[PDB]
Amino acid sequence: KVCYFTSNGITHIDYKDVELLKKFVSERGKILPRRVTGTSAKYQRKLTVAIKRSRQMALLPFVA
Amino acid sequence: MTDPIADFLTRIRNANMVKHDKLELPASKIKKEIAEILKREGFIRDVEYIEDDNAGTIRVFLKYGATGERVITGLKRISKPGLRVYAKSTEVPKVLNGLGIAIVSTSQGVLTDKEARAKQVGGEVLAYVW
Amino acid sequence: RKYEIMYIIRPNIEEDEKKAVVERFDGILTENGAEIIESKEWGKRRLAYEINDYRDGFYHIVKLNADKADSINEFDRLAKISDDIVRHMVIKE
Amino acid sequence: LTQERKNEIIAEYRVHDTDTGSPEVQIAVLTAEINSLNEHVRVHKKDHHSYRGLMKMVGHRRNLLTYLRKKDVQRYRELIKRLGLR
Amino acid sequence: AIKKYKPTTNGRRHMTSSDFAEITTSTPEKSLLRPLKKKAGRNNQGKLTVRHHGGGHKRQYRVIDFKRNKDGIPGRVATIEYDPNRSANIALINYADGEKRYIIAAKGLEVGQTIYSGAEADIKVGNALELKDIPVGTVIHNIEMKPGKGGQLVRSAGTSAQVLGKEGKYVLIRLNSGEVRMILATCRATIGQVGNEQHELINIGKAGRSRWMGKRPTVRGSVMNPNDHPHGGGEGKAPIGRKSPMSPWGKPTLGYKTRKKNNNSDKFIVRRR
RNA sequence: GGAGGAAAAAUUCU
RNA sequence: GAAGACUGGAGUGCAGAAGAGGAGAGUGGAAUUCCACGUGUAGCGGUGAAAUGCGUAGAUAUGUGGAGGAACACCAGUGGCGAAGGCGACUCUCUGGUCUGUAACUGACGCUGAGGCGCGAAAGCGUGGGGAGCAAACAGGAUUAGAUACCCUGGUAGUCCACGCCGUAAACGAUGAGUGCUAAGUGUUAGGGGGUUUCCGCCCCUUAGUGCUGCAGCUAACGCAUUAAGCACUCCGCCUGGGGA
Ligand SMILES: [Mg+2]
Ligand SMILES: [Mg+2]
Ligand SMILES: [Mg+2]
Ligand SMILES: [Mg+2]
Ligand SMILES: [Mg+2]
Ligand SMILES: [Mg+2]
Ligand SMILES: [Mg+2]
Ligand SMILES: [Mg+2]
Ligand SMILES: [Mg+2]
Ligand SMILES: [Mg+2]
Ligand SMILES: [Mg+2]
Ligand SMILES: [Mg+2]
Ligand SMILES: [Mg+2]
Ligand SMILES: [Mg+2]
Ligand SMILES: [Mg+2]
Ligand SMILES: [Mg+2]
Ligand SMILES: [Mg+2]
Ligand SMILES: [Mg+2]
Ligand SMILES: [Mg+2]
Ligand SMILES: [Mg+2]
Ligand SMILES: [Mg+2]
Repeated sequence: KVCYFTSNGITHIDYKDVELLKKFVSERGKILPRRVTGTSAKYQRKLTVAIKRSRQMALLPFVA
Repeated sequence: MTDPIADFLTRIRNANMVKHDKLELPASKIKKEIAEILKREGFIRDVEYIEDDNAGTIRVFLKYGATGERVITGLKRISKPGLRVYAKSTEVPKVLNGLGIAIVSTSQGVLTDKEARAKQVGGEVLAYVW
Repeated sequence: RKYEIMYIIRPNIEEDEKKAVVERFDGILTENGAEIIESKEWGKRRLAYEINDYRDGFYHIVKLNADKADSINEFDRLAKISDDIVRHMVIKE
Repeated sequence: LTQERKNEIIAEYRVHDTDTGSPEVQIAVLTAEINSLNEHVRVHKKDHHSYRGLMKMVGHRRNLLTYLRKKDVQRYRELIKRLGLR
Repeated sequence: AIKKYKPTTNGRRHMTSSDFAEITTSTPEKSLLRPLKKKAGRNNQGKLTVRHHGGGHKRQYRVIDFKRNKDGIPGRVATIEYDPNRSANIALINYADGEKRYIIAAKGLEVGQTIYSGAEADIKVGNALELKDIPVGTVIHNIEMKPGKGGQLVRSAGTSAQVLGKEGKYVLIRLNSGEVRMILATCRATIGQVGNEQHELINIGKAGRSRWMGKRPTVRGSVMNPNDHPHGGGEGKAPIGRKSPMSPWGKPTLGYKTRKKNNNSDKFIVRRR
């Protein structure tokens, strides 16, 4: 039920922080849904933008 | 917007249907005249003029009879911006066969049907109320 | 406007050619109008998925403060011609 | 249109030391913006939403000019001669 | 663009032509002109060997630089002008030495630019480099086949090729016809597409406008005599009363492949058109 | 109860 | 009607916010098809059952490499933006609109709008490219009494790109635009203020959107009900028994 980003107060989700993004991606490199993690919608879409930019530059796995 | 007197009548009509006791709206000269007339014929109970530094407001208390009977049973607008209505001294109508009243603005100010027919003057009819 | 350009150099490039490419690009990025404020170097990292024939790469980061939007353009095309750079990205911070 | 550029437009056609709502400054800013969008539309032919924005501001400026004319004539003549309209 | 004519006359009804809005000057460089005389398809022996040629406007030849050997010297585009001997336009270049040379005008070339050639040249439209150092995927033109000979393969108006890969001593190229071919890596090429790409849309409109270009009428073989053409003869109109349509010299003309079957250059062609 | 997504089966006639 | 005066309407200023709003250029991965090469042998594909079809000239399958085109899995949500049609990969450049906060500024500068101008899914037309999948027309194999169909195997225009036409739809919320008044309960999107609280969090108040249940009221009924189909005013468009049409 708790978000994560709002609770800790962090506002900007950089696309270089791999460890933060690794928590919100599944075993086979899939973005987890919002109903499972509990992230707020605004930070959810910001996190997806960051994840896609990180993944596009050979830094997160597209598959597996 | 377009017609403030129609808004006045609609406000009283809605508050009367809801059985509201108090009503407030922005004030003007003609609004105060209509409220004073309605108070004279006893349709409403009391009216106050509250001073605010935009235009001023008027607050009317709706009056209900014993056992929750509505004193005011209807308001209709006659003169409209799209169609003005003017009545002569011998053409002024009797509202509800004398049971109700009409408001007419003649050269001597705003009056009711009885006053207009007593002085044999005519003007424009604003509304019927009964 | 503030930018941030982070790119990848091939893993087999020796130190001399790597640094030569580094100053070459840092020069061709500032000759068209730019005030470079930081050029760090992440270094050797693995790749989540492979590229043309490589599994590792040297990640390099540079931060810009140009207000003309043309220098970056030049970098783009040069980055698309040089075979030492395998991938690049420009992000407007 | 960057904010500072609009600031010089405001400062040039201001009526008194702190005037921002007079029709003069509004018409001047609108003229600058519509010139910029005319350039952009001349560049991009098939950007229709920006063209709707152009038409909206042109209509707004026309109503503003009509109001200024019906309020005062000398000020209207001065504006049309200074900014080169019609 | 393409100019269009009003139907003032029956011969002007369907004509279209260019507007020459890209042509800067109308006088050629006097020191690079040579005379041309019409051959009218006539042989070494005065015989007519190629039909439907002869009798147009007279022209003069422009010496055009196809080799592009002048390395390291910058050259400015001075003019873009008309050449009657080819479909594309040409450009006059003033090199820093003070000497002038003609090149084919590529698409996106305008007056005032600077054009280089050699190993140190950048990959810009108008420059010339060897194929060994041109990045894969670029669009090129004026490809040459033998090193030092001069540009020969892509030269018409609006045409362009593309680099597909490298095979060590050779480089793969996809020519304008869709044929993948191996070219020696030491040969040269010029970056960009040739620039008169509207040339395809011209409508001649008149019988006599073809004659200004040197094109005499062509007669169908079905309206000849049996001793003139295999299609000749017959009472009234006649169909092609043969197994296949045939050229005026025999040798079937529809679908018959005429490339030599034991040609040496067949090993350098990766896939046919 | 209402909204969204979504599988597997399938002969003809009266 | 004229001359003055004032901010509630309207607009600008100052500070923040969100978004698949639009145009241009470049790039990315998964998958399908085709081509070349290793391993390997008799079937593969398909249906309610079959057959046409591909395959010993060696398939289907599996591994490696190359070519090209179209669409963007997870995020994804009666979520968001736009006047409508509509808009889902990533980066940059050029641009339109909206919301909240303040009360600095002008002072009715507003609403609607016949005729005009412009935008407008898909299908279709003209010129030039591109063509991997799908697929009108078409052919074959089946079903059937017949099968100009549904089902199977292939397949051209078209679907894609640029410029120019066309101007239609169940173009629908089957509900024209503007303004104000009229019980509540409960989700969600973008903001603002206060109280609890070291923060987090929880609670209350308010603006603008988007869902559901429901009072008065309205309706022939179904039902609508602060996002009215309730109560009122301004302006436009349209209707007058079915077919012919
Ligand atoms: Mg001929
Ligand atoms: Mg002929
Ligand atoms: Mg004959
Ligand atoms: Mg013969
Ligand atoms: Mg014959
Ligand atoms: Mg005959
Ligand atoms: Mg022959
Ligand atoms: Mg359902
Ligand atoms: Mg306001
Ligand atoms: Mg295989
Ligand atoms: Mg004042
Ligand atoms: Mg109309
Ligand atoms: Mg279409
Ligand atoms: Mg077409
Ligand atoms: Mg089919
Ligand atoms: Mg219609
Ligand atoms: Mg309709
Ligand atoms: Mg309405
Ligand atoms: Mg709401
Ligand atoms: Mg309901
Ligand atoms: Mg109804």
